[PDB]
Amino acid sequence: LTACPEESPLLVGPMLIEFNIPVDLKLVEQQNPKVKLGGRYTPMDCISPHKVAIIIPFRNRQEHLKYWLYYLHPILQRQQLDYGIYVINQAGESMFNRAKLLNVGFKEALKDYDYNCFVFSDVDLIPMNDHNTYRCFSQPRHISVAMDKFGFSLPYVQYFGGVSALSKQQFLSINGFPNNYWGWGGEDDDIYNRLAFRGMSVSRPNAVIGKCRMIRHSRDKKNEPNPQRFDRIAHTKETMLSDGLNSLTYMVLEVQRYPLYTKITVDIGTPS
Amino acid sequence: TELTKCKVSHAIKDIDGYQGISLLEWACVLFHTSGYDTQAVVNDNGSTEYGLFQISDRFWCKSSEFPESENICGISCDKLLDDELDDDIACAKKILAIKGIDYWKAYKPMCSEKLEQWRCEKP
Ligand SMILES: CC(=O)N[C@@H]1[C@@H](O)[C@H](O)[C@@H](CO)O[C@H]1O
Ligand SMILES: [Ca+2]
Repeated sequence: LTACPEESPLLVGPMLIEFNIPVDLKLVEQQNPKVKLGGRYTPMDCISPHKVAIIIPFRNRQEHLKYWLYYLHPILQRQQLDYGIYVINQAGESMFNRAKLLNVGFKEALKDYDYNCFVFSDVDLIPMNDHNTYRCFSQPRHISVAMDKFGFSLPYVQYFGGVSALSKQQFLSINGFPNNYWGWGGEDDDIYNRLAFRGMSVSRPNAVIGKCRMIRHSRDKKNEPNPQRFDRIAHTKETMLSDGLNSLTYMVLEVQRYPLYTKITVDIGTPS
Repeated sequence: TELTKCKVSHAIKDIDGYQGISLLEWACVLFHTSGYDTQAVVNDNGSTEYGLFQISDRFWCKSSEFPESENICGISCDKLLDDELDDDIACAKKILAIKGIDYWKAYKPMCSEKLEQWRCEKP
């Protein structure tokens, strides 16, 4: 009935994150009885001003998804967020397009509820401290600041990949993310460039609070490094006007509401 | 092996200043070029780039797939996939002298500003 406190009293701080034991969603659902169809949750204890759509780009990584759900659902409930989990599944065989799938997630999530914050997260990143809140701030937020892959450090100050959070306004302000980055690399840098061109700065928790684990995996022959990525990021200032939310097109092939999440399989076309 | 910035910086000391490129600039280039992975392999446009420096077999090193490239560096491309950086560095110097820094496409867009973060204070 009343607003949730600024900081949740349920936080535990650091957590052990391991990808050795096998996960069972049925057990996951059992442990998280408060999560509703489609992976929706809303605090019944207080009112959260954080209406968060968590968007996960995805293709053929059901096992990573299992761990993601096993670790995040309890964390997100502790953080007292009014959230929804959206897996944006790329149908087909073209190179993976992370940013386009995040754009899709943004539009589809809005059909479900009036979310005011969007967390974009790779399916293989898990936060090691629940103090790293999965929500939005006065400035665009970069959440995966100290990934084990980078030695629990931020690899470069312009890094905005992994997990990030933008309020609806911040996202609308940069015309969303690019749709033309096919294959691996650079799209997160393009997004970084967009935020800077729109007068915004990147906010981040410190290196201790932002520790994260990445489930490593074998190279994806379907996500080869994008040869045009270096040329593309040098032109964001001009291309963010013509490539983004305003030019997004795709076809929804299926919407599945599972107990722990919503999965939208989409046909996003091919490299033009 | 995925080296750390400081490990790479220390390994490439003797390239510092060559053709005007600093170690700060190189640490930055190498991170965005290979992610400091001495075993990185990227194959595209009919050629394959190798190691930390992503040296191409199109002109610089000799590979099985393209056995008659100019092999300007006079080295088998597989010598660019280990943790002994001396020959990688020697080849990169040749590229710097012949083609110049723009062989590395990461340099201009990612390493034209905010260079101080790339320093390794570790002796
Ligand atoms: C232009 C480019 O390749 N940028 C990549 C970026 O996409 C990636 O998220 C980051 C961490 O792996 O490393 C950068 O070098
Ligand atoms: Ca070598």
